[PDB]
Amino acid sequence: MMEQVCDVFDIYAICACCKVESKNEGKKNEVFNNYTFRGLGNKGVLPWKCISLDMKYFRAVTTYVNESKYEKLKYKRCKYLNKETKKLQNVVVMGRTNWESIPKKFKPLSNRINVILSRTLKKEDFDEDVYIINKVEDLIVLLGKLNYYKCFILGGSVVYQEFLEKKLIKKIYFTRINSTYECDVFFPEINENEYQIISVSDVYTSNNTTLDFIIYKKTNNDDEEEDDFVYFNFNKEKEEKNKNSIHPNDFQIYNSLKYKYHPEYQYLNIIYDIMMNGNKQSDRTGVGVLSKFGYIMKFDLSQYFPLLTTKKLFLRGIIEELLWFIRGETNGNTLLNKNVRIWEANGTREFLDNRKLFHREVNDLGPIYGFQWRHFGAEYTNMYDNYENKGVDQLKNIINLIKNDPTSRRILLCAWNVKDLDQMALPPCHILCQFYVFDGKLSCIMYQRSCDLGLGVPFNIASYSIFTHMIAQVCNLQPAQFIHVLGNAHVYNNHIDSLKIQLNRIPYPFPTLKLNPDIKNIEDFTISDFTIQNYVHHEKISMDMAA
Amino acid sequence: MMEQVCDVFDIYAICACCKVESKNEGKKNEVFNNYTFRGLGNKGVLPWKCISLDMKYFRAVTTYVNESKYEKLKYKRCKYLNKETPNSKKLQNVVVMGRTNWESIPKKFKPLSNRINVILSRTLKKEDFDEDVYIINKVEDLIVLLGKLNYYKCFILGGSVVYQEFLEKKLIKKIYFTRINSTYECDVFFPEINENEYQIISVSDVYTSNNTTLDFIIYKKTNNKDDEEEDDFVYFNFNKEKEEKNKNSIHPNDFQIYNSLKYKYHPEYQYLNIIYDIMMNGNKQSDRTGVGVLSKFGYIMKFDLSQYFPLLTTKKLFLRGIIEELLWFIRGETNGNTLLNKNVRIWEANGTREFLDNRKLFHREVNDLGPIYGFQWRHFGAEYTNMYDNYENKGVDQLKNIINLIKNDPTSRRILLCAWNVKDLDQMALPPCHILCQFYVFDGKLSCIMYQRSCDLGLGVPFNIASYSIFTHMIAQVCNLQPAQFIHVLGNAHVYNNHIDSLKIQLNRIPYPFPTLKLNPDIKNIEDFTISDFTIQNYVHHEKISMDMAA
Ligand SMILES: NC(=O)c1ccc[n+]([C@@H]2O[C@H](COP(=O)([O-])OP(=O)(O)OC[C@H]3O[C@@H](n4cnc5c(N)ncnc54)[C@H](OP(=O)(O)O)[C@@H]3O)[C@@H](O)[C@H]2O)c1
Ligand SMILES: CCc1nc(N)nc(N)c1-c1ccc(OCCCOc2ccc(-c3c(N)nc(N)nc3CC)cc2)cc1
Ligand SMILES: CCc1nc(N)nc(N)c1-c1ccc(OCCCOc2ccc(-c3c(N)nc(N)nc3CC)cc2)cc1
Ligand SMILES: O=c1ccn([C@H]2C[C@H](O)[C@@H](COP(=O)(O)O)O2)c(=O)[nH]1
Ligand SMILES: O=c1ccn([C@H]2C[C@H](O)[C@@H](COP(=O)(O)O)O2)c(=O)[nH]1
Repeated sequence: MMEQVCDVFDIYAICACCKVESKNEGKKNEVFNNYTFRGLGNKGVLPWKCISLDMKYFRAVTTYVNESKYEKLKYKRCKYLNKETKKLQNVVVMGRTNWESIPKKFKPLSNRINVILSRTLKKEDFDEDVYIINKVEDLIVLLGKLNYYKCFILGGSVVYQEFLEKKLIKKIYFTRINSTYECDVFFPEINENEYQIISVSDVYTSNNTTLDFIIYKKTNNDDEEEDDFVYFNFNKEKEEKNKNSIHPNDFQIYNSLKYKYHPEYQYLNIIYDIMMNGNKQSDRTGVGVLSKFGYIMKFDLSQYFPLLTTKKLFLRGIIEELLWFIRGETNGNTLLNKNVRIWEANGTREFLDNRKLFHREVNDLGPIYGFQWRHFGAEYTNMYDNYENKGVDQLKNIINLIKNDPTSRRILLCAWNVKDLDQMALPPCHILCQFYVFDGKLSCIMYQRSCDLGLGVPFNIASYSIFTHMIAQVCNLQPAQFIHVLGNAHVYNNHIDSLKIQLNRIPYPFPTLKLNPDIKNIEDFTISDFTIQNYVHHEKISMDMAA
Repeated sequence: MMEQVCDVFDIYAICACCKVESKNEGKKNEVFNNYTFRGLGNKGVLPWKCISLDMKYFRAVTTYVNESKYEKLKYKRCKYLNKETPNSKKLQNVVVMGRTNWESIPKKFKPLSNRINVILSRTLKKEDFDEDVYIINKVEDLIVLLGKLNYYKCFILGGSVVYQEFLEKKLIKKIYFTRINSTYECDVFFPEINENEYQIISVSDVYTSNNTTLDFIIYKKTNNKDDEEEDDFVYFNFNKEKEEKNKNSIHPNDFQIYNSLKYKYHPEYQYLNIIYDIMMNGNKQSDRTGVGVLSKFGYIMKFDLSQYFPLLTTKKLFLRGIIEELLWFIRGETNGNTLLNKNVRIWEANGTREFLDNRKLFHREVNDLGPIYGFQWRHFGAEYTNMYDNYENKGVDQLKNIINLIKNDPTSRRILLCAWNVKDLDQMALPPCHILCQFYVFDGKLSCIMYQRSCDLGLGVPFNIASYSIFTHMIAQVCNLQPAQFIHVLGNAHVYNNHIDSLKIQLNRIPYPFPTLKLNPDIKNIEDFTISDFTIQNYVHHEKISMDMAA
């Protein structure tokens, strides 16, 4: 309860950490944690040539002040010391090595009170307007004397260490750089009982890496139109709905976070919203769900590939599926021969016979995505027929309107062929997608009529994200937004335990997708023209706990 | 005058006002304004038996206190008067109501629980009463009782007269004004509010209570004469544009009444804010028609049909054409003349020789619109020939199928009605904008999503909202369910360059509470509806706007 230094004098640490080159630590079964991000420097410079968005973030935090909050901080600080009574600046503190690695033309740091820690070096040795100190104790005395907003520790491996050892840091402002480099200095392992994440930013691309910004907080061990809001909330109900079956104690960490801006939260929050406010319902499968109806998610494919990080996911299978679609295939055996089993259960003798498809060969799935994308309208015979120049080739159509009529509002691909639903092994979930083109950029809306949140939505996001990059590249456009519209959104009763676990995981920065740039026609991609870079993830989860 | 009277003592009016029956006019050609809502009382009661949500609200606005904001208010109060006024353990609000008003309440609920009650009169005095209650005699005598009392905020309940005067004399800071959207006979009316003194700053959601709609609004007195994580917020915003892009074509000063309002909770703002987003941040693009648009991609609107019918009130819309279009669609029709011989011109331009010829449909008769929505709803996949052919029992009767699925398998996720038939697209006059709707059922209630590939926000979307909101009602009734939500998903969402000026006007108007839709309850099959089975009640609206202001 009694006041600790770091509160009084508002001491904070700010770092940028990349991932560190290790050989023989097989990228095949790499385990990932908070400590994955820990690279501060190499040979006395930064690990990376120039990540300009961290530079800009860094200057923004370390130079920002609120004059109208200064009086409060002064009272709070004078009242601590049994005392009383140009522009306000922040103080910044750094070690000697750090300072010696910054070029003359940038020191002393503009618009900030610079302070060096150093046993050896001394003040007669500096031309510059800078404070020298030789014990952390001396910084306290100094902050006592100066007029300043906030104090920031800009590091040094060693400086971070001891300010963290002595609990002097009230918050860490940590940039996770999602890229690997050669490093010789490292950020201390953070004690998860002393510091815990309270905030996560949006994910960005700068200079060919993704990255985000998190905040650790130290763990405890007119003002009038505010009544007008209360008045409007007068119809604030009894309590919640699933406050009986689902406990908000089950999401301790999910809820501990103040700012949850990482876009993986457009998925996670929908999950939480169905758990807390789902409608309880039977379904075709019998298993049962909580459902709601009608959501939209948006992913900026210019900044990142939205491969969920709160559990593991592999893409081989869904790319093959995507290429099978494009090829116009309806033969289930093609996929089983590549050890992809996404459609295995929909093409068994027993399954087909439940659909009343008695005269259908095993693994002949009928007029499904592939067939509708390349031959909408044609009469389906069997999966081995030659269907060339039969039906409407929707796919070639929309590649031509994107290239030649980009302002068209009719660039749609539709799998929901009312006349063939009954002949499909089963009716398509991804009803359709619509394209939009502006300024050499392609965005894509995909409407999903039925959305298994636990297990299928994650893959589906990835699936139509990749498909958007493919279309954009064969049309000489850049991808912009994949937009995911969800109709019947539901969580299956057997996913609830895995999903309670998943929503208490904190996201990592997303990876990026690279396609072989040489592929100029939608029909010419192969599995090897696709690479996933910098996929950092939590543990695989078994969405169902029986198997 | 160094701090204002009403400011210091926190004087607030709270009222509820219904509409009033004029005698012999014509109600589908009447003008509306803020004044449309005046009716206070009749024969010394409420004009309405009981409106329960306005009671809940009225008590919570008068009973609600915040102990911890009091210091700042006590401080600035005693400071004004030049004095220093421990008491009733819980702090309480003053309520200030004239005799007529006091005398027309029942004494079972008197005085008003958890409120310092006051009264005005010259017929009564302290002695023939409780010590609890107070009474004054003039206006200026009130200010006096307040400063010599512990109270949070003071609320004029008044009466015609009490409101009438307090408001002459500039002693009201804010009016909490429930607009009750029905009509009743009234003797006693709330006064015309001067606009140069008071302006609306906040408008609530729209609700249904005891078979009427209503919203709560707030007028404000116009000027005449852990902050830990507030920074954390500022640091998360480090990468923002210092500029709106279409601020060179479309200026925020062109939106002064839209941006004035603090809380804009009325459901119509879901449409108006989309328009705003487009005008400020949209993308300059050309299109097929050659007018050019500002466009964006992907939005959701949601409308609670259980609480209101969402017919836009910031401009005038009519519904006969779009209902006859709905009925034409349900019947399977593709003949354009059926609508022209009822003077519905919705599909006229698309059935011209000229237009059909431009679609390369040279062997199609005028007004044969091809295999459009109707045909696909009732005969999806059949061979189209001409608008007079007989299609009984050909194609898939999607409309029939979804009705059976809602009734007999309501938890299906395959209840969809699709009009985008890839095989027939080029045979259609034009391809459908309303790609599909999907249906969802829970606890005896039906909701509908509709996906729209192309959305003309200025002219089309308003009719589209209403059109599928009716349809959702129609399907719900013939499957013995209650409408819940209509959800409208927009794809290519565009504002036509010629509509910019008109929308600027429109976005600067303040919604009225929404009307309601009534269907004849005998109708139990989707084929049996006729025009006469649909009644719009209590449509209050601004004046018509020609969106094209060329003619
Ligand atoms: N990416 C990032 O956010 C980030 C942040 C910081 C640093 N870095 C990198 O890491 C490198 C330096 O790492 P480092 O930890 O070896 O250098 P450092 O911690 O910046 O500075 C070490 C020096 O500061 C002094 N010092 C530390 N604690 C002290 C105390 N209690 N009293 C007096 N003096 C004290 C000592 O000065 P004497 O030598 O004079 O005793 C010591 O040599 C840099 O060149 C840079 O590339 C990166
Ligand atoms: C921007 C790097 C960074 N990001 C974050 N988030 N936290 C930090 N503590 C740091 C950090 C700050 C200083 C530091 O000193 C080691 C020296 C190598 O780092 C440099 C050197 C020069 C510059 C530089 C530059 N390249 N260009 C300009 N204009 N100004 C500056 C100085 C602010 C930036 C960092 C190391 C890390
Ligand atoms: C609650 C109605 C209302 N709403 C709003 N928004 N503003 C107002 N000024 C008023 C209001 C207007 C005039 C008025 O004057 C007397 C005529 C009202 O007659 C009443 C009022 C309340 C009740 C009543 C009731 N029926 N039930 C309870 N529990 N408590 C009460 C006392 C408020 C019965 C009759 C009282 C309140
Ligand atoms: O890519 C897919 C494919 C299938 N499903 C799910 C949704 C439903 O749980 C089930 C299909 O159920 P029906 O909607 O066909 O009833 O499969 C997905 O979520 N994503
Ligand atoms: O019910 C309708 C019908 C049409 N449109 C508009 C959208 C476009 O402005 C135009 C159709 O143009 P294309 O998108 O087909 O080019 O009509 C609507 O908004 N609602």
